[PDB]
Amino acid sequence: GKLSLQDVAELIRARACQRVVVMVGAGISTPSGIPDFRSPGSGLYSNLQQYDLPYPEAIFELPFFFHNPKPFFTLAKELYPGNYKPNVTHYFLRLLHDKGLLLRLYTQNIDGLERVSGIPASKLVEAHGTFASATCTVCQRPFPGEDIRADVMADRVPRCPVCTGVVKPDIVFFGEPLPQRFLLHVVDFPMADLLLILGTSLEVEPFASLTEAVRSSVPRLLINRDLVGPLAWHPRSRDVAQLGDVVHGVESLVELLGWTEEMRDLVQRETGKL
Amino acid sequence: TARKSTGGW
Ligand SMILES: *C(=O)CCCCCCCCCCCCCCC
Ligand SMILES: [Zn+2]
Repeated sequence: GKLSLQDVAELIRARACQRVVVMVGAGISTPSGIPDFRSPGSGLYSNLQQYDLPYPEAIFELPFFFHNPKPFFTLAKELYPGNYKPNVTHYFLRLLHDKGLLLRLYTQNIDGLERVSGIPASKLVEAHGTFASATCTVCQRPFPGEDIRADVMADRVPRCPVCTGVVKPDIVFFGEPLPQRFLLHVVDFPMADLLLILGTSLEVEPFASLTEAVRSSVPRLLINRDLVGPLAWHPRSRDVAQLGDVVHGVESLVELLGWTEEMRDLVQRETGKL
Repeated sequence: TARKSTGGW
């Protein structure tokens, strides 16, 4: 009686799963043209030239950021919410929100496309920060994220109006604590009757451990290229894995839910807005 | 004095 993708589709349409929680990673942002490292990017990818990183992850580590913050702000310019548009996976999650089936959407991404697609902030946990807010690394004064937008887009480091220190967008670097809003998972995952895992290799803690927090009878559906994380080495009898292309996998589920017609219309209504 | 981590650091 193991579950298939169609069975999960039947549980939503049957309304046996009404509290859907979703975990997303870079896999759902690749189709929108967003650059990734572990999988080269544009010419801006190898803009490391002139920048002597000890390793690519130093871009998200404070000690090197103090030394040279320009590598980060080069990436920030690229990923800044405005140059890229949501794809079908993002709109599949708003359509899930518009039907009142989404409890929370937990995201590792910082491209801000989750809110560009229409999901309100109250339904999002941006576990790895956001460009919506910023903080001076010297005097710790917070600022709204848009006070530094012009500086980043003009390739000039944003400076603090009070102490001239470097203003850093509230992006979680490695070795930094996650935002306390991440603690909503303590209540949200037990409350969930369905978990969706979209486009992530589950290599970033403590976000990856979230796959364990849903109760033992809750289906865990993985739409991903690879079988990763606990759904690989700690499986549960109610797990499902639609392995393959994330877009193709979401298209399949949408197809099995009979939402195709509504997805077409929603994507057309959202892309037409200027 | 840490938490966010990925395979490497
Ligand atoms: C926490 O993991 C925040 C991650 C945001 C990552 C966006 C990375 C884009 C890739 C360009 C080059 C950066 C080095 C790779 C780090 C994994
Ligand atoms: Zn300052």
